[PDB]
Amino acid sequence: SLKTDTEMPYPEVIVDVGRVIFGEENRKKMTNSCLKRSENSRIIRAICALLNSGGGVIKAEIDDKTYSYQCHGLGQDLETSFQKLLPSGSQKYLDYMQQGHNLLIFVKSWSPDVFSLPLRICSLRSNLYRRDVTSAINLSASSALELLREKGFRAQRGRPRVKKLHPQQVLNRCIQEEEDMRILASEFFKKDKLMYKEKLNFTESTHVAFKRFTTKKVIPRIKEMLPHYVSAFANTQGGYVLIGVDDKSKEVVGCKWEKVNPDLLKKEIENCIEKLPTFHFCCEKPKVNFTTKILNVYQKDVLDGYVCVIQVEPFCCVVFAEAPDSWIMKDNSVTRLTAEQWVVMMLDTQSGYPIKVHKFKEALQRHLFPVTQEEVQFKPESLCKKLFSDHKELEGLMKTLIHPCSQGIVIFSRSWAGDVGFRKEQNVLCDALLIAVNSPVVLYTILIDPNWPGGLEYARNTAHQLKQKLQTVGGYTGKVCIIPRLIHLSSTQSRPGEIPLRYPRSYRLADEEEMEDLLQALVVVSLSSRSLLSDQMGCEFFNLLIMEQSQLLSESLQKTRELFIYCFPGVRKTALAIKIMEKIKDLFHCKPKEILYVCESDSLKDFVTQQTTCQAVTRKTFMQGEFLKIKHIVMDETENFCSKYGNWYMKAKNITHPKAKGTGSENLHHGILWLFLDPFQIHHADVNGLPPPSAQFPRKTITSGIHCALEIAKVMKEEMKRIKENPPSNMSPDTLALFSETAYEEATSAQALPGVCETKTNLTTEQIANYVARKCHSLFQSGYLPKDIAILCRRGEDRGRYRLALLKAMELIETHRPSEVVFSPATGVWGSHIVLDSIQQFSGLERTVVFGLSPECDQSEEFHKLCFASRAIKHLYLLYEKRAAY
Amino acid sequence: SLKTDTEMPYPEVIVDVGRVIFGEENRKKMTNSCLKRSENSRIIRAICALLNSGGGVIKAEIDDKTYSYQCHGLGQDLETSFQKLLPSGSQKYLDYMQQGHNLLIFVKSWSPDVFSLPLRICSLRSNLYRRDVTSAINLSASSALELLREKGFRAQRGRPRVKKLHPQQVLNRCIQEEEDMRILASEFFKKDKLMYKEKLNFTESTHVAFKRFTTKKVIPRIKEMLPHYVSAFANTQGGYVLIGVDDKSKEVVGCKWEKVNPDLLKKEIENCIEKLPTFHFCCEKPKVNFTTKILNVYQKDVLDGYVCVIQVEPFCCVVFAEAPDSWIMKDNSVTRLTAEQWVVMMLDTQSGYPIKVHKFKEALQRHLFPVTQEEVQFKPESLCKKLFSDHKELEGLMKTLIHPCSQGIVIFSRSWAGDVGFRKEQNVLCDALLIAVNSPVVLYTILIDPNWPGGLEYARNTAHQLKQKLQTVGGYTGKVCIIPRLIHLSSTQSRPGEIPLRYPRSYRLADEEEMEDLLQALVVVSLSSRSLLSDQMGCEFFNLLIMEQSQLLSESLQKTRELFIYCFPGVRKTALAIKIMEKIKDLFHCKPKEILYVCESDSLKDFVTQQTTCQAVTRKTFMQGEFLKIKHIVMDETENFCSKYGNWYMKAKNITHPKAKGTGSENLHHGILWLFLDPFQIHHADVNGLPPPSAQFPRKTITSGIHCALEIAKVMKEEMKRIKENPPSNMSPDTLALFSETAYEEATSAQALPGVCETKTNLTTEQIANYVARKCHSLFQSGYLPKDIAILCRRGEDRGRYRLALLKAMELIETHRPSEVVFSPATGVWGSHIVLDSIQQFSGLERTVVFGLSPECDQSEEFHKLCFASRAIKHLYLLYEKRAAY
RNA sequence: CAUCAGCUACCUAAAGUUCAGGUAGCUGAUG
Ligand SMILES: [Zn+2]
Ligand SMILES: [Zn+2]
Repeated sequence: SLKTDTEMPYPEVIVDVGRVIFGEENRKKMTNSCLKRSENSRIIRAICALLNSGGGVIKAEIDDKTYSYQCHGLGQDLETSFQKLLPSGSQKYLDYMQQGHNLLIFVKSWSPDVFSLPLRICSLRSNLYRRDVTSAINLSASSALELLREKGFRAQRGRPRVKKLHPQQVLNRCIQEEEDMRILASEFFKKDKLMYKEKLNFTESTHVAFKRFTTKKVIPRIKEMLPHYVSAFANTQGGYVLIGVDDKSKEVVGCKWEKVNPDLLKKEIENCIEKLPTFHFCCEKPKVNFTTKILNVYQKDVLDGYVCVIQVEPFCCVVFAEAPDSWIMKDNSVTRLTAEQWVVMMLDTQSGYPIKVHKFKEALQRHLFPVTQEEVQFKPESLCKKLFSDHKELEGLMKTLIHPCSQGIVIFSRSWAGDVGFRKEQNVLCDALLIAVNSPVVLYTILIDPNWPGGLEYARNTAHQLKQKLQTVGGYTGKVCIIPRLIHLSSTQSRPGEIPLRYPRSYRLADEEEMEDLLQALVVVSLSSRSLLSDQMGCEFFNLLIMEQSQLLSESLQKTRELFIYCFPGVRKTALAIKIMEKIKDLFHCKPKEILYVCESDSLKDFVTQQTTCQAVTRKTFMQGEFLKIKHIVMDETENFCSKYGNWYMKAKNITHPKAKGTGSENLHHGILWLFLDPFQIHHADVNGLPPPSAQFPRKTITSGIHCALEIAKVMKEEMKRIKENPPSNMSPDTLALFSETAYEEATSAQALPGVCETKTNLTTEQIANYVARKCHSLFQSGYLPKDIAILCRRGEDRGRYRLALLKAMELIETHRPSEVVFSPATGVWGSHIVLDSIQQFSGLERTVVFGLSPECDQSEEFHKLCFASRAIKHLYLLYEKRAAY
Repeated sequence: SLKTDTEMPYPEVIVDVGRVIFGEENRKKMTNSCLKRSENSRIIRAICALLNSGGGVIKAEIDDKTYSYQCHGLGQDLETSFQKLLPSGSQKYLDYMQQGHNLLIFVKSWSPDVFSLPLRICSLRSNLYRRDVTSAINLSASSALELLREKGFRAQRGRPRVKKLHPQQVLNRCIQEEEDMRILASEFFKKDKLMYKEKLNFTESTHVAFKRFTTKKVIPRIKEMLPHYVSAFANTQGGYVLIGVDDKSKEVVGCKWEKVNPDLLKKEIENCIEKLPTFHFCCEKPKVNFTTKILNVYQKDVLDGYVCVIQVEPFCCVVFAEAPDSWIMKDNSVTRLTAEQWVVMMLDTQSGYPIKVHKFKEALQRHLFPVTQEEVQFKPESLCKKLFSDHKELEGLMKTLIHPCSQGIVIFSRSWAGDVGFRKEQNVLCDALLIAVNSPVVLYTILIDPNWPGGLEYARNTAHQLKQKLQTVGGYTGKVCIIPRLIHLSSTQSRPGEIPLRYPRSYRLADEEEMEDLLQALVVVSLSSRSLLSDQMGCEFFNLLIMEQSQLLSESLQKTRELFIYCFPGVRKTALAIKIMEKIKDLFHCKPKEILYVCESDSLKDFVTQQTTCQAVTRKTFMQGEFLKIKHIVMDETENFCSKYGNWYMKAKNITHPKAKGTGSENLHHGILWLFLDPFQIHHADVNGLPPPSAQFPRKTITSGIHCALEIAKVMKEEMKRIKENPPSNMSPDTLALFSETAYEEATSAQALPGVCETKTNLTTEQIANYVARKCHSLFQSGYLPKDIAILCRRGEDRGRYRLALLKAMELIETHRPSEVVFSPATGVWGSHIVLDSIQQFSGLERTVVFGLSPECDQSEEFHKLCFASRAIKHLYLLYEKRAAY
C-alpha cells in the first residue's frame, strides 16, 4: 500500500527532500557551501534510490516565491551530479516540472535494454579503487562491473598450493622498469632504521605510494586517507604505502615522536584495514593480507621520528574503501546499500524468465490488441458484453469519458487489482484501462456506491501496481504514466477532479511503436497472472505453441512411414494430429479424403471432422468399412482400442503398406501410419491388439507439448510418479520406462501458464452442486463464457442426479433472471452451453474450466485424477462426495 | 613486413615520437605549454594507434641525460591522458622501460574479452555530442557505442509515414516543464524584430542554448563553437541556438551591424553545419535539417545589430562535431580515423571464426601439449625424430640453449614462417618455439650457413607475424613477447647476441594457467593453417568431432531398430559405425561377439576388426556363414553389396527381427539393423539387393560428418552437383534428391579445416612418378610419416608399372639417405609404409595425403574424382596420364 | 570551512593564428 498523500497523489513512491534552493543563478549565489552540498546530496541520493527501486517522484519545496522554472532552470551543481549518476544521458530518466511551490523530479526506473551496458543498478561512486600508475582511481559503475566479473572468473577455478614464490631471481640495473620500484620499496621495507633526511632512490609507481604526516590531528587524517590506497593496492597488484616520505624532495621526514605513539598508530592502522568492506567469490574467505612496520628515524644516534610503511599483498577478490555510494528504497526511506548487497545486485543475471512468452508476445499483441486507426476498441469481448448488458449506461459513459480520443484500446476487467495479483475490491464494479497514442494511460475505476471512502486509495494503488508489473514482469523500458480516475454510474455526466494529475509531456505514448511496446508488455504481464484475459490470451498462446510444435513433428513425415508416438498426459495430441494431417496433405500432394483418422470415441470423432477436411471415422466404422482409397492413416487414443472387432493394426498396415503377392505392379505405395499412444491412460486392459512393445519401432516420445496450467501439470506429474511407483499388473512396465519426471518437469516450466486447481472433499450432493453453481456464477461475472466450463462425472449413472441438483442450485442463484439453464452432452463442443457428461464421454476433448465430480475412490481406482486433469486447460476443481455409510 | 631497425630490433611495430621531456618535476616545471601539449598529444595518439593495430612499442628520446625513470617517473599530464584513453586501467596495456637514452612504452593490443564491454577500438574522444540538460556533452567511447547501437536499432525497425509533426504544443497556465522552454523558443524564433536589451522569458534547456557574440573575430568563434551544439541537438532531440543572447542577464545583446555582414554570417553558419561528419543507418541518407534566421534589433527605429537563431531538427542517425579523436596505424604512420571508418570498427562484430575449434581447443591442448613439470618436451615427435637423425648434435645444442629452463615445451617446425602463411626460406633449417613458465617465449631460428645476411630479418618478421596471428586468430589477450634468436648448427664458436632484447617482466608467462592459454591460442592458430602440426592437430580434432557426432547419432538407438542411414560423401561412416557398435554393446548389455559388422571389401573388414571387439565379416562370409548367436547387425558400404550370392537383406532381417512360429514364447527379441548407405559411390550399379527406395524407412541423413580439408570438400561438392545435373539411369533419382548443396556447404564450413587439393594434367608416367617422389620427399622433410601417404590408381593393371616407376624415382631422389622404400598393399593400412594400390582396394579407408593417378578417363567414367576425394583427409593430388605406347 | 598544483567550457587584452592572463566547473595535495 502506497503512503497516504492527499495533495498531488501520484501513484508512485514519492520522496520528500524538503526545502531546496533552485535555479542556476540562485545556486551560484549560495554562501553556505555546506548547505549547498547537503541539498545536492539529498537529491542525488533520492534519484539513485528511485533509479534502483522502480522509479518514482522527488518532491522538493521551493523557498523562493518568485522562482520560475521557465526563467531560472535547475542549477549547475545539480546537473553535474545528474551527469555523474547517468553517464548515458539523464534525459532518458529525469524530467522536471514545477507545481506551485513544489518542484518535482520524475525518475524513470533504471532498466537497461539489450543494446547497452549490462549495468543492473546505479551508483554515484563504487568506492572500489584501482591503482593506475601513481593514482588511486575510484572506479565508475561500469569499471566496477568489469572488475567484479574478472575477479569472479578468476576465483571460479581453484588455485591450490600456489608455490610460485620461486625463491628469488637476479635483479637488473642497465634497464629501468616499474618492477624496479617494487624491488626498491621491498628493500626499503626490510630495513629497520633510517638516517634523518635520507634520500630515497625510487619514486611512486603501481606498487609504491608516498604519504606524509600532518601538522594537525594525525591518526584521524591517516584513517580518512588510508582506505583508498589499501583498496587500490589490494585490488590491483599489491604495493607499499610509505607514510613519512616527502614526495618532491624524496627525503625521509617522519612524524615526531612526541606527536604520535608508534604502537597506538600500528593498532589504529590495523583496526581501519580490518573493517574495510570485502566481498569474496571464493570459499576460504582470506582476510586482507597486510603487514605494517614502524621504522625509527635517527639523527646521530638520537631518536627523531618514525616512518610507517604498510605492505599490502594482492587480494584474491575485491576490497572496498567503504560502502558503495549506491542507494535503494526500504520502508519508504532512502537506504544506503552495503558492499555485499551492492555486489549481489550488480552481478544479478535473473532479468523464471519465460522465453516463449517474450518470443510470442508480438504475435499475440498483433492478433489480440492491434494498434489501428479504426476507432476505440473495447476488450475483452465477452466481459464487455456482460458488463454492457448488466448496465445500459456504462457503454455510452465510457465513450463520453474517452472523448476526444479517436484511436486507442480500452481493456476492461472485473478487477484490475485482482488481475495483477492483488486484492479484489467488492465495491469496485470494474476497471477500464485506456491506451491510446499521444495520450497518458488512464485507469478508470467504476464504483457502485460513490460514497465508498476507499475508492481513491484503491485506484491509486492499482495504478501503481500495474506500472510496477509492466516494468518488472512485462519488461517495459519506457516512460508511461497510469492516471487513476474515480468514476461512478450515478450521473451519466462525470467530470474529473479539481486537481487532475499531471505528468511531463514525455510520459505520454509518443507513437504507435510505443503503444505496441506497452501492449506487448501487457501481454506478458497478463500471461504471468490469473484472470479471464490471461485465460483467453493463454488459449491463443497455446495455439502458437501447437503450430511450432506441429511443424517440428511434421519434419519426421519425410523420415518415417510407420511411427509409434508416445505422449505424456496433457500434451494435446489431438491438435497435433490435426496439424499433422494438414502437413501430410501439403507434402504428399494427396486428396483430403485419402487421409484417414481413426479414434475410439465418437465425441472426439465429431470434433475432428468439424476441425479437419480429411476423413475421420471411429474404429468401429474403420473395421466395418472398406478404405481402398485411403493412403495415410493417423490414429489417436489408440490405447482404448480393442481386438474384439478384428485386427485393426493389420488392416491399417495393409492399407498404408500393401504387400504385392506375385509382384507385377511397379507402382508400390508406402504410406504414413502414425499411432498416437498414451500408455498412462490404458484402462480396462483387455487384449489391446497392438504389437508387443519390442516391435513398436520406430518410436518418438513427445515431452514438450504440455499446454495446461502449472497446477494442473503438477497434479499430473504427482499422479505419474505414484503410478510409476505402483504400476498396475495389467500394463507393461517397459512402456512406462520411457517417461522421466525430470524431462516432464522441464517441459512444464517451459510451456505451462499459471492457473487454478483446488480440491474439496466430504461434500453432500447439495454442497457440491452449490459450490459448482457459485463458482460458475463467479466465473460468469468475470467474463467467462458457458462454453469454457465442463462438468464431468466419474460414472455415467450419476448424470441424472447431478443434472437435477445442478438445475436446482443454478436457478436458486439466478433469482433475478429466470432463464432456463441449458446443459449439453460431450458432443456439443460447438455449443455455447455448459457441457455436462461423464469423464469417459469427454475423452480427447478439453475445456478451460473443468469441475470433476467423483465418489470416494481411495485406492479403488488410481487413474481418475489423471483423466480429469487431462481435460482441463486452466481450472480444475476436484469435488468428492460424502461416503453415505449408515 | 617490418621496417628495418638496427637499434632495438623488436618484432613489433615501433612508433618514434622523437625527443620528449619525462619526469614529474620536469613536466611540471616546463614553461612552454604549447610544446608540453604537443608532446602529450603525440604520445597519446601513438598509444591509441597501437592499441587499435595489434600493439607495439613507442620509442622516445630523452633530452635530459640526468633523467632516471626510477627516481623521476613519467609525469602528471601523461598519466592523466592515459586514464582518459583507458578508463578501465592502463596497467593491463601500458608498460614502461628506460633503455639508455630512450624511454620505451610497450602497448598491448586492445582486445576485449568475455568479461568486458564490447568496445572494439579505443578513442580519446568520440566527438559525438549529446545534450544533457543545458550542457553539450562529448560522449565517451562506451557512451558513443551505446548511442550508435540505439540509432542502428531504431533504423533497423521501419519508422513509416514520417509523422514527426507531433501535433501542437501549447503553454499550460500553472505547470512549468522542459517542453515550455522549447515552445517559448519557437515563439521567439518566429519573431521578426527585437528590442535592444529586451528580456527573455525562458532559459537554457535540452532544446535551448544561449550563446554570446564575441567582441573579436566573430565568424571563427561561431565556426568553432557551433559544431558541438549542432551535433548535440541533432543527436538528442533538436533545439535552438540563440547567438546574441546573454545567459547570465537574459537580455538580447547581439553583435554590432558594422562588425559582420548578416549574409556572410548566414553563409558561414551554413558551410559549418554541412561540413560536419555524418553516419547513416537508414537508406534515404537525409542531410542535416536546420534553419537559420537573422533577427534585427532596432533601438528607436535605429538598426543596432543582429541576433542569429539556428533551429536544428532531430537527425535520423548520427552527427559528428568533427572527425572522431581515434587513431590507427596505416602504412607505418599514425593516421586519424574518419567518421565512416570509426563507426565501422566500433560496430564491427566479426568475432572465419571456427566455433568447433574454440570449443575443442582446451581438450586439444591438454592432450597434445600437457602442461606439467616433466622436463622440457619436444614436439611434434615425428618432425623431431627426423631433425635429430639428420643432425646428431641438434638435440644437444637445443637442450643447452633451454638450460636452465626446467619445465616447458619446444615446438619445432621446418618453417614457422610458412606455418603462419608466409614465405618459407630454404636457408633456414628449422624454427623451434620455446614456451615455458616464468620465461619469455623464444623463437630459435637455426641457419645452416652462418654467412646468410637475411637471418636477422627473417627471425624478427617470423616472431612478429606469429604474435599477430596468436592475438588475432588465436584469440590471445595476454602480454606475450616472442624473442627472436639466431642459432647456428655447424659453428661451435657460438657468438652471443650483441644486443639482447628486453621486455617488461609482465611479458613472461607468469604461471601455468597463462601457459595453457597461450598453448590453446597456438592450437587455434595451427588449426587455421597448412602445416604438419596442423595436420596432426586436425586428426585429433576430427576424433573429438567423431565422438560428439557418434553420441548424437547413438541417441537414435533407443528410438529405432531398423534404420536406413544416408551418408554424404566424406562423412566417415566407418568411424561412426565403430563407435555405434560400442554404444550398442553398452546399451543392450550384450556380448561383444553378438554384434556383427558386415562390409564388402576385405581391407575394410581388416581395418574394422583391429578397431573393434565386435565380430566383423564381409558380405561373402556373411552369406556363407552361420550367425545364429548374432543379436545386432551394422552394415557398412551397403550401396556396394551384390545380390547374386543370395538375399543378404532378408537374411539380416531374420537374424535381427526373427518371426515367432508356434507361439509358446512371448519374449521376442528385436535387434538393431542399421545400414549405412552412400548413394554417390555406387559403381557397377546392378540390382543392389536393397528394398526399393519407397520401403527404406525409417531413414536418417547424415551431413555433419565431413572430416576432410576445405578444398577436398569443395571438390566433392562440385562432383555432387554435376551428379545431380546428369543422374544415372539405373535407379530412381528420388534418393539423390535428399542431398542439398546448401546443407553440405554449411556442414563443410562448420567442420572442415584448410588443406591442399591440386590437379595436374597431361603428364606421362615418368613425370607423374617424379612429381609424387618430389612431393613425398618434401613432406618427409616437413615431418610427415610414410604412413600418412597413400598412392591410389584408378586401374588395377597399372599397379605394377606405377610401382616400378615410383621405385626408380624415389631411389633417384634419395641420394642423401639409402632407406629401403617398401610399398605396402591396401591390406597394410595399419603399417608404417606407403600404401600403393588401386582405389577399389582402398574403399572405406583414409590417409592424410592421397595421390590419385588416373588415365585420360574424361567422358568415360564420372565417379573417379569423388572416390579419390573420399579417401583423402588433408592433401589430395590428382594426376592424369597421357597416351603412352606399349 | 579554507588554500595551492593538475583536466574541458566561458571571457578579456595581445599578436598576420603565438601570447598574457581572468572566471566558474571536474579531482590530487596541504592547511
Ligand atoms: Zn577471495
Ligand atoms: Zn539516417
